[PDB]
Amino acid sequence: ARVLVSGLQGLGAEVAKNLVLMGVGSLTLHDPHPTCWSDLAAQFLLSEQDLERSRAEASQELLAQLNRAVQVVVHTGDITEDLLLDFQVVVLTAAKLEEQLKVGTLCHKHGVCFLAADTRGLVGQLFCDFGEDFTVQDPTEAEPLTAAIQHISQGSPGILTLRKHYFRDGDLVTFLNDCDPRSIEIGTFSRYLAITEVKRPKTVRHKSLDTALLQPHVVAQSSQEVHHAHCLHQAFCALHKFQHLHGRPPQPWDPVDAETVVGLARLDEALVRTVALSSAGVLSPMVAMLGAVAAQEVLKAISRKFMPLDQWLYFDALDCLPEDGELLPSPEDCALRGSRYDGQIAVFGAGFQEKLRRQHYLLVGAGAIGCELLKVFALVGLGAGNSGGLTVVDMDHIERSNLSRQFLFRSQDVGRPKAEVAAAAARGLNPDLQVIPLTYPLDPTTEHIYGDNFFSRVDGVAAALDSFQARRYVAARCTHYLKPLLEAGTSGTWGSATVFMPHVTEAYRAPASAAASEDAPYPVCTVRYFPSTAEHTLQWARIVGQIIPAIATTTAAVAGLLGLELYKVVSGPRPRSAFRHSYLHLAENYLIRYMPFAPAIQTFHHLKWTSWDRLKVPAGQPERTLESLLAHLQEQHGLRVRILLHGSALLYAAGWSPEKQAQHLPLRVTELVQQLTGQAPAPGQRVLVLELSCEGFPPLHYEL
Amino acid sequence: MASMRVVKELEDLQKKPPPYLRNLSSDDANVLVWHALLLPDQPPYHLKAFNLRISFPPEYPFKPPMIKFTTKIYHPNVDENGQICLPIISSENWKPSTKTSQVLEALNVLVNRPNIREPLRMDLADLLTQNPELFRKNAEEFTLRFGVDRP
Amino acid sequence: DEPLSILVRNNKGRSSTYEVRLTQTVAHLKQQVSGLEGVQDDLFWLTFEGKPLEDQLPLGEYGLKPLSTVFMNLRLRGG
Ligand SMILES: Nc1ncnc2c1ncn2[C@@H]1O[C@H](COP(=O)(O)O)[C@@H](O)[C@H]1O
Repeated sequence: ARVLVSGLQGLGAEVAKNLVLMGVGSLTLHDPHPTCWSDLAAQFLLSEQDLERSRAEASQELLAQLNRAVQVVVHTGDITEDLLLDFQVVVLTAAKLEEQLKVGTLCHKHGVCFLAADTRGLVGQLFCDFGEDFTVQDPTEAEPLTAAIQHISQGSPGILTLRKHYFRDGDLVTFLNDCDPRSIEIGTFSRYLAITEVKRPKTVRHKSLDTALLQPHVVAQSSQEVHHAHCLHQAFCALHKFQHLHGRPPQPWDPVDAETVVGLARLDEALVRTVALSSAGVLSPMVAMLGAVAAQEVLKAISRKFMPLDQWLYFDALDCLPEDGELLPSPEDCALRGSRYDGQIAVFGAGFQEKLRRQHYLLVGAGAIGCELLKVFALVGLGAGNSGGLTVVDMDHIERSNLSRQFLFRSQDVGRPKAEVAAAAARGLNPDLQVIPLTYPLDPTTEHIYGDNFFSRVDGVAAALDSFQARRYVAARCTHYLKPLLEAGTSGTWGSATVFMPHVTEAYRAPASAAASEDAPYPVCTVRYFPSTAEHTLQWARIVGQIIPAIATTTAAVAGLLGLELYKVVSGPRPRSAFRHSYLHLAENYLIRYMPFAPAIQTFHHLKWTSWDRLKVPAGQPERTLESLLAHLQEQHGLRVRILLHGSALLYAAGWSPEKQAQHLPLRVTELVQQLTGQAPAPGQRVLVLELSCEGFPPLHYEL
Repeated sequence: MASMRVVKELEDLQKKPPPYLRNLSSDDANVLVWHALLLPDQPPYHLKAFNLRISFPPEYPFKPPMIKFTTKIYHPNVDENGQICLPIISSENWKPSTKTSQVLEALNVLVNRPNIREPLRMDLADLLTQNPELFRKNAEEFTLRFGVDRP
Repeated sequence: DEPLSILVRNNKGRSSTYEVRLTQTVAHLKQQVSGLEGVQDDLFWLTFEGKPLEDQLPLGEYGLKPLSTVFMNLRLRGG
């Protein structure tokens, strides 16, 4: 197919990158605007050198190198009612509501798919028009259900069999034998020798932009998200009217323009005031998220696979700015300084940039989500200096199949560790950033590498892993060291983004049942020799590798959500009312962004503790004996001791014998551990962790 | 919490030991490996006991323990290496709300008399099904040749 | 306390019908859904009108209505 994209503000750049990655047949990109400093804060294809140049020509080569098999082309001139008819779909980003109306009316009068995507500040707006009659083939996104059969017969209402899904009633099914579908008791042949169902296409009617603007129809999962979307739409209309009337965009954080914008609209006056004040720049996370959504809509408007979006979509993230009980950014602070961050500084300020320049972060897994996270980090400026940095850790090599999901990987870059090349690409994004690659898995066998000194510098961890065991282990390490965790997970079209902040949210609760399934031993007698019950007979020889091909739209969305979370994670202490977990299903237009739960407390005989808490007990000057330790525990707290063990070895028992107990009571804890386990104590380790149970549970931190 | 529950259950098991278990012992180094000696009552398995292991997983509640034997028992439900199949510990039957005592009692029931339903050793299953007299005559000789010293 | 019928939508696109009373915990409905769909209770959660649903609270707290929709959300790995 051939797709036209108009306006490479950075949202258009994200859309074009997604389309080229997915494999769009031909892409024509049109942008005459010259590149300025205020455009580098979100556009990852430009640079400092490509300044005072047209965005289209500058980004053409960078987009072409991504696939080299899509033939990206640049158009110079103007869009008339001659080039519109040659493209299957036209995407427009950041127009002026005049070109929007003209192109939309022309597209509706000629029957071509029309998309409008806009990102002003933190708020994003999307609009689709697929025409007056669009037919979609398979609005399921899942394999059609199947069932087995044994035998049938003949009857006027019909007779069906079922050998052991639910087929409901009245739908269409297939198999008489290899014939047309028959509606169903199956809707002249009395004999008996699997069954599969089929789906129906759906028809959808859309309106033109001129008609749709009069009365919108927004996609909302509840009823409290509709008035909010209406207020956002009114604010966007007021902003467009202001831009047309005055001829300039409102100044960043300017209090004089906000009054005019508010008076023009007149409703949520505070909301429109706040969006007007902050509508001055483009940020990498919001751009990435809206670009992922728009690219998915464009792709589903070509294959006609999933259900088109409704008229309007509005995305609102107004919780990344300082809270009400804080200091708002000032116009002097949010002033352009000729550096490649003016987009962020236009809404946040130079103080936030200074804060973000120093943080040090760890990234586990340089893969699909990892590359997008690296790009978002590079464009925002985590580190990029001498007082900060970044670390990337991964263990896998690069295979040929990684090229189809290779945002930062090249064909000549096969056969070398992923962490090194990912760090090299991130350095290429800006040389100021310093990234350290480590090719060692983070599992309970290389713990000596990642000790206390290693986590003494890390200020946060971002995990992008393809397992539950590794995710639970990383969460356990992070909660041991009391560090924020940023987790993301994608599968097909489903995606989730979550943040775990110590002492204000709940700890990561891994599903134990799921993690047990992975690395399961050979089933000795379930089905090995006699039985063959289901299709899973492949286990006899040794779903084979559990391969899930992720699409580039989900990874971009989850990366953008993670960046949005980071924006307020590195913004100091927050009251837990300003944190969100997000779940999204793009194919069904499902998006939820909710407030997480407070940590759950547990109470024993007299002990009130959460999942973050721990027991801290020091030692004496030479050392303290086990009897002294138990006495101190029973004195400071009411907790008695029944069993006290260290890992897989136990040091104490509630009842063994007077002799067995008196053998161990007058001994040093370190001496006892060395006596049980012949391995020497770790010199780098400072704190020993002990597990204890009362008579009849937070760990014991033995500060050596 | 797979190293806490095992040691919390071993004490309870030793409090009221079953009549068919003897020398229930641990290593005190790794708390996730047990030891025992059981003397089955049904003949010709009443002569000598047999050693075994109750090896535990790193996540015991959500995985079945491995109950590999150690002696040279001849029985049409155990492999020549020492492994044994039990329906209680299976992917379609294992549950996180089951104790080790029920597993061991099911083991005792299984070793009392072969179930001849899903035999792991196909050679002895046919001999038991057709001519039990020869199988009984040879099992005692095999146990005498290889078996424990005494219960 | 009269029984009320609601709709539960799963990840495969279907929307089954359940009969529950607004006096029992969400854990009971999760067990019902686990039995009807054959997935573990710890492998997913439920969502209604955006906000998730806590296991230990009665369904009357959220304020459901007849023939309402409750979505399932799996705990997904990969990436
Ligand atoms: N615990 C871990 N430590 C380091 N790398 C990991 C860990 N778990 C997963 N990974 C890596 O994360 C990447 C996930 O793959 P993908 O989901 O395709 O990006 C792979 O490169 C894995 O090797």
